[PDB]
Amino acid sequence: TWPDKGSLYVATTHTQARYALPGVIKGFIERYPRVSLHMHQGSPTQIAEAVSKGNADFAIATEALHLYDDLVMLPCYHWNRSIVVTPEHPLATKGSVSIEELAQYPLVTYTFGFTGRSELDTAFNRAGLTPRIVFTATDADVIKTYVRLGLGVGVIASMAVDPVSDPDLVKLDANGIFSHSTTKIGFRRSTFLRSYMYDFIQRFAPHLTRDVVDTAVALRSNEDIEAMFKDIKLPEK
Repeated sequence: TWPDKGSLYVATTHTQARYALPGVIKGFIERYPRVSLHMHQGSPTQIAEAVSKGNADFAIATEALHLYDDLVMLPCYHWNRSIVVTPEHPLATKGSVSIEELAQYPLVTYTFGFTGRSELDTAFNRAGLTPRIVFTATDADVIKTYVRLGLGVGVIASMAVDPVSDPDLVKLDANGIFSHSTTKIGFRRSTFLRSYMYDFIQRFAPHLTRDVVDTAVALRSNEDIEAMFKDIKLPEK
Protein backbone atom coordinates (compact mmCIF):
# COMPACT_ATOMS: atom_id res chain seq x y z
CA THR A 1 0.00 0.00 0.00
CA TRP A 2 0.85 3.69 -0.16
CA PRO A 3 1.60 5.93 2.82
CA ASP A 4 0.07 8.92 1.09
CA LYS A 5 -2.05 10.83 3.58
CA GLY A 6 -4.68 13.47 2.75
CA SER A 7 -8.29 13.75 1.58
CA LEU A 8 -10.09 13.24 -1.74
CA TYR A 9 -13.64 14.47 -2.26
CA VAL A 10 -15.40 13.18 -5.36
CA ALA A 11 -18.84 14.30 -6.47
CA THR A 12 -20.62 12.18 -9.07
CA THR A 13 -23.80 10.75 -10.34
CA HIS A 14 -25.79 7.54 -9.83
CA THR A 15 -24.48 6.39 -13.23
CA GLN A 16 -20.88 6.74 -12.35
CA ALA A 17 -21.25 5.56 -8.77
CA ARG A 18 -23.16 2.43 -9.71
CA TYR A 19 -21.66 1.36 -13.02
CA ALA A 20 -18.28 2.97 -13.54
CA LEU A 21 -16.58 3.63 -10.21
CA PRO A 22 -16.91 0.72 -7.78
CA GLY A 23 -13.80 -1.13 -9.00
CA VAL A 24 -11.85 2.13 -9.10
CA ILE A 25 -12.86 3.16 -5.58
CA LYS A 26 -12.19 -0.30 -4.20
CA GLY A 27 -8.75 -0.35 -5.82
CA PHE A 28 -7.96 3.22 -4.67
CA ILE A 29 -8.92 2.50 -1.09
CA GLU A 30 -6.80 -0.65 -1.06
CA ARG A 31 -3.90 1.34 -2.44
CA TYR A 32 -4.20 4.47 -0.25
CA PRO A 33 -5.53 3.50 3.19
CA ARG A 34 -4.59 6.86 4.80
CA VAL A 35 -6.30 8.89 2.15
CA SER A 36 -9.66 10.06 3.42
CA LEU A 37 -12.11 9.46 0.62
CA HIS A 38 -15.40 11.30 0.65
CA MET A 39 -17.94 10.80 -2.05
CA HIS A 40 -21.12 12.52 -2.79
CA GLN A 41 -23.46 11.12 -5.22
CA GLY A 42 -26.34 13.17 -6.47
CA SER A 43 -27.71 15.29 -9.22
CA PRO A 44 -25.84 17.39 -11.73
CA THR A 45 -26.96 20.41 -9.80
CA GLN A 46 -25.60 19.12 -6.47
CA ILE A 47 -22.35 18.12 -8.22
CA ALA A 48 -21.95 21.57 -9.77
CA GLU A 49 -22.58 23.15 -6.35
CA ALA A 50 -20.08 20.92 -4.48
CA VAL A 51 -17.42 21.84 -6.98
CA SER A 52 -18.24 25.60 -6.82
CA LYS A 53 -18.23 25.68 -2.99
CA GLY A 54 -14.86 23.93 -2.98
CA ASN A 55 -16.38 20.92 -1.20
CA ALA A 56 -15.47 18.48 -4.00
CA ASP A 57 -12.02 18.10 -5.56
CA PHE A 58 -13.37 16.27 -8.62
CA ALA A 59 -16.71 15.96 -10.33
CA ILE A 60 -17.42 12.98 -12.60
CA ALA A 61 -20.47 13.27 -14.81
CA THR A 62 -21.77 13.56 -18.27
CA GLU A 63 -23.82 16.67 -17.55
CA ALA A 64 -22.10 20.03 -17.30
CA LEU A 65 -21.14 21.89 -14.12
CA HIS A 66 -21.59 25.58 -13.26
CA LEU A 67 -20.52 27.82 -16.11
CA TYR A 68 -19.18 30.52 -13.81
CA ASP A 69 -16.48 28.30 -12.35
CA ASP A 70 -12.97 28.12 -13.79
CA LEU A 71 -12.97 24.41 -14.49
CA VAL A 72 -10.72 21.98 -16.26
CA MET A 73 -12.88 19.29 -17.91
CA LEU A 74 -11.35 16.17 -19.24
CA PRO A 75 -13.00 13.40 -21.28
CA CYS A 76 -12.99 9.97 -19.71
CA TYR A 77 -15.13 7.83 -22.01
CA HIS A 78 -17.84 7.86 -24.63
CA TRP A 79 -21.13 6.08 -24.10
CA ASN A 80 -24.44 5.71 -25.78
CA ARG A 81 -27.96 4.65 -24.89
CA SER A 82 -29.24 1.10 -25.07
CA ILE A 83 -32.83 0.15 -25.65
CA VAL A 84 -33.91 -2.37 -23.04
CA VAL A 85 -37.03 -4.53 -22.96
CA THR A 86 -38.15 -7.76 -21.44
CA PRO A 87 -37.73 -11.08 -23.29
CA GLU A 88 -41.44 -11.27 -24.07
CA HIS A 89 -41.55 -7.83 -25.68
CA PRO A 90 -42.09 -7.67 -29.43
CA LEU A 91 -38.78 -5.93 -29.83
CA ALA A 92 -36.84 -8.57 -27.87
CA THR A 93 -36.11 -10.66 -30.97
CA LYS A 94 -35.61 -7.71 -33.32
CA GLY A 95 -32.04 -7.08 -32.18
CA SER A 96 -32.48 -3.64 -33.67
CA VAL A 97 -34.83 -0.65 -33.65
CA SER A 98 -35.05 2.52 -35.77
CA ILE A 99 -36.12 5.77 -34.19
CA GLU A 100 -39.42 5.53 -36.03
CA GLU A 101 -40.08 2.14 -34.48
CA LEU A 102 -38.96 3.31 -31.05
CA ALA A 103 -41.39 6.25 -31.27
CA GLN A 104 -44.40 3.92 -31.27
CA TYR A 105 -43.76 2.51 -27.76
CA PRO A 106 -44.18 3.95 -24.26
CA LEU A 107 -40.69 4.94 -23.14
CA VAL A 108 -39.12 4.76 -19.70
CA THR A 109 -36.13 7.00 -19.33
CA TYR A 110 -34.25 9.76 -17.65
CA THR A 111 -35.84 12.98 -16.71
CA PHE A 112 -34.53 16.29 -18.06
CA GLY A 113 -30.93 17.21 -17.32
CA PHE A 114 -29.99 13.67 -16.27
CA THR A 115 -27.62 11.28 -17.96
CA GLY A 116 -27.71 12.55 -21.50
CA ARG A 117 -31.48 12.88 -21.76
CA SER A 118 -31.05 15.81 -24.15
CA GLU A 119 -29.58 13.46 -26.80
CA LEU A 120 -32.91 11.62 -26.78
CA ASP A 121 -35.00 14.75 -27.32
CA THR A 122 -32.57 15.95 -29.94
CA ALA A 123 -32.83 12.74 -31.98
CA PHE A 124 -36.64 12.61 -31.82
CA ASN A 125 -36.90 16.35 -32.61
CA ARG A 126 -34.57 15.87 -35.62
CA ALA A 127 -36.83 13.01 -36.83
CA GLY A 128 -40.07 15.02 -36.42
CA LEU A 129 -41.22 12.47 -33.86
CA THR A 130 -42.74 12.84 -30.40
CA PRO A 131 -41.46 10.34 -27.78
CA ARG A 132 -44.35 8.87 -25.73
CA ILE A 133 -42.42 9.11 -22.48
CA VAL A 134 -44.51 7.50 -19.78
CA PHE A 135 -42.01 7.29 -16.97
CA THR A 136 -39.03 9.55 -16.22
CA ALA A 137 -36.53 8.82 -13.50
CA THR A 138 -33.36 10.17 -12.10
CA ASP A 139 -31.62 6.75 -12.12
CA ALA A 140 -31.33 3.55 -14.04
CA ASP A 141 -32.33 1.29 -11.09
CA VAL A 142 -35.78 2.84 -11.10
CA ILE A 143 -35.99 2.72 -14.88
CA LYS A 144 -35.07 -0.94 -14.98
CA THR A 145 -37.56 -1.76 -12.27
CA TYR A 146 -40.51 -0.55 -14.27
CA VAL A 147 -39.20 -1.85 -17.61
CA ARG A 148 -39.24 -5.23 -15.85
CA LEU A 149 -42.81 -4.54 -14.77
CA GLY A 150 -44.01 -3.92 -18.34
CA LEU A 151 -44.53 -0.18 -18.30
CA GLY A 152 -42.55 0.40 -21.39
CA VAL A 153 -39.34 0.37 -23.33
CA GLY A 154 -36.28 1.46 -21.43
CA VAL A 155 -33.83 3.95 -22.89
CA ILE A 156 -30.74 3.93 -20.66
CA ALA A 157 -27.04 4.37 -20.54
CA SER A 158 -25.38 1.24 -21.96
CA MET A 159 -23.25 0.79 -18.93
CA ALA A 160 -26.39 0.64 -16.74
CA VAL A 161 -27.37 -2.77 -18.09
CA ASP A 162 -25.28 -5.90 -18.63
CA PRO A 163 -25.79 -9.60 -19.04
CA VAL A 164 -24.75 -10.54 -15.52
CA SER A 165 -26.59 -8.05 -13.32
CA ASP A 166 -29.59 -7.82 -15.68
CA PRO A 167 -29.82 -11.21 -17.41
CA ASP A 168 -33.58 -10.87 -17.71
CA LEU A 169 -33.48 -7.80 -19.91
CA VAL A 170 -32.73 -7.62 -23.61
CA LYS A 171 -30.29 -4.96 -24.78
CA LEU A 172 -30.94 -3.52 -28.24
CA ASP A 173 -28.28 -1.25 -29.66
CA ALA A 174 -29.39 2.35 -30.20
CA ASN A 175 -26.34 3.48 -32.13
CA GLY A 176 -27.09 5.39 -35.31
CA ILE A 177 -30.14 6.67 -33.47
CA PHE A 178 -28.49 8.78 -30.80
CA SER A 179 -25.19 10.62 -30.73
CA HIS A 180 -22.80 9.40 -28.05
CA SER A 181 -22.45 11.23 -24.74
CA THR A 182 -19.18 11.88 -23.00
CA THR A 183 -18.36 11.37 -19.38
CA LYS A 184 -15.89 13.89 -18.03
CA ILE A 185 -13.99 14.63 -14.85
CA GLY A 186 -13.91 18.31 -13.89
CA PHE A 187 -12.03 20.18 -11.20
CA ARG A 188 -11.36 23.80 -10.43
CA ARG A 189 -8.16 25.02 -12.04
CA SER A 190 -6.96 26.25 -8.64
CA THR A 191 -7.14 22.78 -7.09
CA PHE A 192 -3.72 21.48 -5.97
CA LEU A 193 -3.16 18.07 -7.52
CA ARG A 194 -1.54 15.51 -5.32
CA SER A 195 -0.09 12.14 -6.04
CA TYR A 196 -3.11 10.04 -5.15
CA MET A 197 -5.34 12.36 -7.21
CA TYR A 198 -3.34 11.79 -10.39
CA ASP A 199 -3.59 8.10 -9.53
CA PHE A 200 -7.35 8.19 -9.06
CA ILE A 201 -7.74 10.06 -12.35
CA GLN A 202 -5.57 7.59 -14.22
CA ARG A 203 -7.28 4.54 -12.68
CA PHE A 204 -10.61 5.90 -13.92
CA ALA A 205 -9.39 7.02 -17.39
CA PRO A 206 -6.07 5.47 -18.33
CA HIS A 207 -5.39 8.04 -21.06
CA LEU A 208 -5.41 10.77 -18.41
CA THR A 209 -1.79 10.40 -17.40
CA ARG A 210 -0.05 13.06 -15.31
CA ASP A 211 1.37 14.75 -18.39
CA VAL A 212 -1.99 14.95 -20.21
CA VAL A 213 -3.59 16.37 -17.11
CA ASP A 214 -0.89 18.96 -16.38
CA THR A 215 -1.02 20.15 -19.98
CA ALA A 216 -4.79 20.54 -19.82
CA VAL A 217 -4.47 22.52 -16.59
CA ALA A 218 -2.03 24.79 -18.44
CA LEU A 219 -4.22 25.41 -21.50
CA ARG A 220 -6.89 28.09 -20.98
CA SER A 221 -9.61 27.84 -23.64
CA ASN A 222 -11.31 24.47 -23.12
CA GLU A 223 -11.99 25.10 -26.80
CA ASP A 224 -8.32 24.17 -26.76
CA ILE A 225 -8.43 21.17 -24.40
CA GLU A 226 -10.93 19.50 -26.70
CA ALA A 227 -8.50 20.19 -29.54
CA MET A 228 -5.91 18.06 -27.75
CA PHE A 229 -8.39 15.23 -27.38
CA LYS A 230 -9.36 15.14 -31.03
CA ASP A 231 -6.39 12.90 -31.85
CA ILE A 232 -6.76 10.64 -28.82
CA LYS A 233 -9.14 7.70 -28.95
CA LEU A 234 -11.43 7.55 -25.93
CA PRO A 235 -12.72 4.27 -24.54
CA GLU A 236 -16.38 3.47 -25.16
CA LYS A 237 -18.82 2.09 -22.55
